[PDB]
Amino acid sequence: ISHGRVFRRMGLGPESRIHLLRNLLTGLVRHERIEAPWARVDEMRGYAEKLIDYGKLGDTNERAMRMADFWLTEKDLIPKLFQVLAPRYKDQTGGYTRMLQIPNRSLDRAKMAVIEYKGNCLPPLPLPRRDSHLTLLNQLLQGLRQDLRQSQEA
Amino acid sequence: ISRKWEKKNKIVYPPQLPGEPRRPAEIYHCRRQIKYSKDKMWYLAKLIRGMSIDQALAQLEFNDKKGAKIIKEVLLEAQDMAVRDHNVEFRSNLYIAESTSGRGQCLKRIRYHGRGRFGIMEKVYCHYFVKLVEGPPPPPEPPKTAVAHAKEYIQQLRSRTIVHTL
Amino acid sequence: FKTEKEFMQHARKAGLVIPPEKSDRSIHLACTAGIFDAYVPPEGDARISTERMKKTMASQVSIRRIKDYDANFKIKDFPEKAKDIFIEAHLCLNNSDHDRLHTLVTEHCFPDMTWDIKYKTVRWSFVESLEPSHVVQVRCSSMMNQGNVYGQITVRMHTRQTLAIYDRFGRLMYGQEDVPKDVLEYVVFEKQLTNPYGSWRMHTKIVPPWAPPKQPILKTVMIPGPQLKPEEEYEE
Amino acid sequence: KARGNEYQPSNIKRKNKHGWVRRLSTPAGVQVILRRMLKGRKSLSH
Amino acid sequence: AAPKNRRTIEVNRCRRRNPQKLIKVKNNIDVCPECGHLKQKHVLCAYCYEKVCKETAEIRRQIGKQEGGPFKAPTIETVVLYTGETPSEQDQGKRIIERDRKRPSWFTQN
RNA sequence: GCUAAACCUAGCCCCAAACCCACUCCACCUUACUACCAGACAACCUUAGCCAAACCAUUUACCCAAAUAAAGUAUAGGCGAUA
RNA sequence: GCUACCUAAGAACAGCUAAAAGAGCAAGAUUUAUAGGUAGAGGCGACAAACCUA
RNA sequence: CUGAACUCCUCACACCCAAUUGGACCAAUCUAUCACCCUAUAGAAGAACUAAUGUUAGUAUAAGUAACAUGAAAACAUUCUCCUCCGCAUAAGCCUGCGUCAGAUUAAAAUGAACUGACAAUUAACAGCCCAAUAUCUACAAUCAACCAACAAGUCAUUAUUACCCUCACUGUCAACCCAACACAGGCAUGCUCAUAAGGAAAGGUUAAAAAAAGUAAAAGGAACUCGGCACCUGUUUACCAAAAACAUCACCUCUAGCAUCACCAGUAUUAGAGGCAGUUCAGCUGUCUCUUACUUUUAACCAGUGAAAUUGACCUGCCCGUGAAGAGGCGGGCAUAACACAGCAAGACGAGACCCUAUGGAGCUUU
Ligand SMILES: [K+]
Ligand SMILES: [K+]
Ligand SMILES: [K+]
Ligand SMILES: [K+]
Ligand SMILES: [Mg+2]
Ligand SMILES: [Mg+2]
Ligand SMILES: [Mg+2]
Ligand SMILES: [Mg+2]
Ligand SMILES: [Mg+2]
Ligand SMILES: [Mg+2]
Ligand SMILES: [Mg+2]
Ligand SMILES: [Mg+2]
Ligand SMILES: [Mg+2]
Ligand SMILES: [Mg+2]
Ligand SMILES: [Mg+2]
Ligand SMILES: [Mg+2]
Ligand SMILES: [Mg+2]
Ligand SMILES: [Mg+2]
Ligand SMILES: [Mg+2]
Ligand SMILES: [Mg+2]
Ligand SMILES: [Zn+2]
Repeated sequence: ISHGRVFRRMGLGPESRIHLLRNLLTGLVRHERIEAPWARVDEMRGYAEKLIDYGKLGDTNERAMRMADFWLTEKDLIPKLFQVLAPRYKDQTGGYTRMLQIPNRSLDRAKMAVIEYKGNCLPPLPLPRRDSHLTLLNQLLQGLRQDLRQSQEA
Repeated sequence: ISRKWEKKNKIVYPPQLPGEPRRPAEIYHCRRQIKYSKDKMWYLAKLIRGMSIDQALAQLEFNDKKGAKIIKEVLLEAQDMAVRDHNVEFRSNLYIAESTSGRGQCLKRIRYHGRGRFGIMEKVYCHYFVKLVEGPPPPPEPPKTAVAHAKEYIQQLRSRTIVHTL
Repeated sequence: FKTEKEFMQHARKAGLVIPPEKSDRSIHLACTAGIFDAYVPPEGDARISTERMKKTMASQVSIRRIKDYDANFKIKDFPEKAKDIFIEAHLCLNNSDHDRLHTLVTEHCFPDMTWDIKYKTVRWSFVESLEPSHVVQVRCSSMMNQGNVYGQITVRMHTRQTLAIYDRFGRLMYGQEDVPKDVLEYVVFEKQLTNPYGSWRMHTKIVPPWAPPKQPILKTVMIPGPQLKPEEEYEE
Repeated sequence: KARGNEYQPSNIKRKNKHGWVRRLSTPAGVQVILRRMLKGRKSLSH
Repeated sequence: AAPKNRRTIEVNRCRRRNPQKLIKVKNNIDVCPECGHLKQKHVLCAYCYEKVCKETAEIRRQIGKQEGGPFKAPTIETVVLYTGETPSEQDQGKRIIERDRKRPSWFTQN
């Protein structure tokens, strides 16, 4: 029974799980786009979002610096977090990362995901795009919406 | 060993008379000594039976099994061969007439057991056979209807004879 | 790798030192690779139906060499002889009479004639000869290895032929079974003058650029565009 | 606790115990060589 | 427990060929609009993704040369500039990565 | 349709007839196949048990110069087996 | 070349009470490398009738 | 009236008893002579296989099951996380066994490669490999060797005369390595490092069922309920907290022996050898238990790769009662019943799994 068990069991145990996520998070901050097994990227995505929130507290904040020190193994990333990533998202209240499933990797056919920090310099990922408004179904719904405006106005 | 499948493409038919309906082209292709078990390969060969060449390629492309890539290459080779050497017009106008796996020539290796017993492990190989036929996929036979069932049952009653008498 | 250089480059990269072989025996060739002096068919020849003297003189020099090996040779008889060889060779295609075909055509011609039709059915017939065939050119090679001297005679043939090629399944893929069509062909004939058993055999055909495009094929064809890797971008 | 490791290789022991000179040292050992010669053994002794 | 009897081929076919054992046909396959290759509806196109990764790898190799060592992550934003392009006013005061290539059509300067 | 199947030689057996073998160079009884130092060690001596006696306790066989016959006879033997 | 015993010539052993040196906790009737010896009617055995390359 | 292989009827008629015997026939093979799309008459013989706890080969079943494997990201440069149980060297063993190039071969892995082909390599100072004769010499341990001590009494040495003028050969030198076991199960001498400057990776991916293994935490109680919790000297042995017994052995006792050039012993009755030697309770703590619960890891299940074995007469493999039946999936009566995966379970089938007497057989050992 695993009712309400939010966290996955990974690696060699609890401590190993955090270190596995920390290594993935450290790679994401440096590269801004990494690809790994889907479950691990999904497990790490929450920490990636929360790390940006600590970066918004500022480097002067002692608790935030302690968080960045632990979660960022490579210390040169800590300045990047507070001075690059955090200011980038100053306006946004969330949704810092986007996660997309990519084809299963050849060796073990593991389900794979790509996760990136929105706004990176890297070439854009081929995001899924909703159908054009000009399509037949959308045009029929656009006409319906316009009529409901006239009826509402009356 | 036997290699009859390769020779089937060498059959030459007499020129058809104008009245005769155009005979659909048939392409036979296979890959020998694949490093895979025929048992595992059978499911992949079964899956694409009766599919169009494009539908079979699509299903195999997103199949995780190792055999799927091998069969997909054989299918692409057969499709290219059909148009180039067998005078098939449209490459898409092909369907999987026959798709089967066959036991290859296997290698026996000395293996070991946890208590020191001596064992023979076989390194399994298999063959994949495909036959492509020109034209659209034959429609799947529909389900037997209630009307068909009733007709069959009444036919059985009508075929009854007085048994063991003059 | 198919090329020999790549094979020997792979062999030196594999340490497979292949020593060469010297023997008294060598491959015995009954024909040559190509035409000794290509005969450019004058443009407009089909339309009709000092340089000429110089070219004719070369044929007169060559015809003497042919007479030396075989004295009882008449260039006047060859057009009729060549016509018969041409018709017999093509008739062998109808019934895949390869052993007979080998006597009528050289080892250079044989692959071209029969390779493509290995699994096809060919129906060919010589309906008529529109104008008499005449020997346009006569050439003769210089002394080659093994003392082999070859003589090549080019004959211009304007004839009416019928060709229908069926595929491996009996379905018509080219031509019409009975409709006669007009064909102008320049056919080079070769003979090993040194060989005591050499005979005049069809060697090759000459295709001038002005030649009209051949009959269109029945089926449609798709010429695929560049198959590009993900990084490579298509460029018009 | 170890099993099947009776062999503790020693070249000095192997030559002294089963060597050519040892076999010739006694008449029984010489007959050992003679039997192997008769059988056509590739190795008459260590 | 050892098997009591050999299982017949008849029985084994029923087990091995049961629908539960057969590969299911996939209905979520589609054609990618950009490249025309096949993809699943919920998965990124393999052909298009590899194209992005190839260019991303070249850019990362260029970033490595500029950094010229480990633990040298910059404290400013990065901008990629292709041949024939000049730094924008917005893209000023940022690390500039120069690619000896024309900007890909899919990669749009912002 | 696969896996496979199929094959005719390599040689071998039993006789006959004839009495066989073996030092290119170099190395080889020491830890053999190891160029080159006072040796000393020297071989010879009933085959046994046992096939069987339904056990076993004396007891039976494996060679000595011509096929055949004398003859399974004379003879030996818990006078039994058997020889 | 296992093992038992033996021969030759070797080797190893922290701290702690520490008089006494002792399987005290953790220097001995200890452990251990090398070569050699004892052979089945036998050998060897702080003797289990054990072991002597199953 | 029904109801046999009895009897009749039409036809046929030598055609249902083990061993055994008698008389015919006969597959294939070889030989003589025929024959000549596969035969005949004879002669001969390695002459016929559903009955094997038989041999060899092929392929099944179990089973695509059990089981096996690669720390993370990335620019593949590098960095990060964790482990260290080691590591380096010598000896011994081993003998080219992850160097280059190539490969169609190989590991889960179509870079790697320890497999294949070719090419290359370990260089002596270290180490091994030693020495003229004849006589003669060699009482005093080691232990920081000094002081104080001992007992089991000890690895360390010459001279005389004669002889001798010559020189640096030969061999070992590589490796991810040996003996094993086939989940390191394990074994392995010495020096140095004493926690590493050297050497390494527990997780193929996922899910987070049971059962199982290990670990951690646990209300109240604190061994309750359970075969049994936890806290005449010396030496080996099975067992281990151990107890016990056995053997050994100091001491003790009797027994035999008056002597030397292979043991006893280079000893001599104060010697030598052979024998015998007759702690509970209590208090305290604990998932042992009342009475189990939670979590982590492994296993597990699913995906992908690779891929065993025991077993198997055949199988279209139900329940109840009856039948010797508590000997029935298969027989009698009755009942039940469309087909077919996967995960569990362990009632049955089915399997993994001492004692008896008998045979005109042995072997130790004990003697009446
Ligand atoms: K080795
Ligand atoms: K709990
Ligand atoms: K019953
Ligand atoms: K059971
Ligand atoms: Mg009767
Ligand atoms: Mg027989
Ligand atoms: Mg099973
Ligand atoms: Mg498993
Ligand atoms: Mg593991
Ligand atoms: Mg030296
Ligand atoms: Mg070395
Ligand atoms: Mg290290
Ligand atoms: Mg691992
Ligand atoms: Mg896991
Ligand atoms: Mg796993
Ligand atoms: Mg408690
Ligand atoms: Mg009690
Ligand atoms: Mg108590
Ligand atoms: Mg319990
Ligand atoms: Mg699997
Ligand atoms: Zn695409």
